[PDB]
Amino acid sequence: SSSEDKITVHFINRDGETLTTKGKIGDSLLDVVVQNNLDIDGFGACEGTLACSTCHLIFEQHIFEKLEAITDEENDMLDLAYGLTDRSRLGCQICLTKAMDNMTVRVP
Ligand code: FES
Repeated sequence: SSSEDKITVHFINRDGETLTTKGKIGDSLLDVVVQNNLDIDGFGACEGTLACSTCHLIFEQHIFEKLEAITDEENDMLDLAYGLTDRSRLGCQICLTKAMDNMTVRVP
């Protein structure tokens, strides 16, 4: 008698594993991971304020193209990203969307 929302998010460890964490259209990257005890030692640190450059993640196909755009500043911080794929960018921002229902990501 109020409301309820929660999506599913998957994170492929840099080792090749796969973590499962449910977000919630409106949440905020990092928080979810941090909420999962961040099982990806290396993820963002600065909270996503652009002062760590230890973030950057890979988005699932058809997902990255859905994700919102980014500025030039963040674009720079998205450079540090390793093996910048065709769907890799700096995360720890924006909020989950219905287009993220079971969104899979990878940790390069
Ligand atoms: S969390 Fe430090 S820039 Fe993304």
